Amino acid sequence: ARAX
Repeated sequence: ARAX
C-alpha cells in the first residue's frame, strides 16, 4: 500500500 503506502510502502509499495
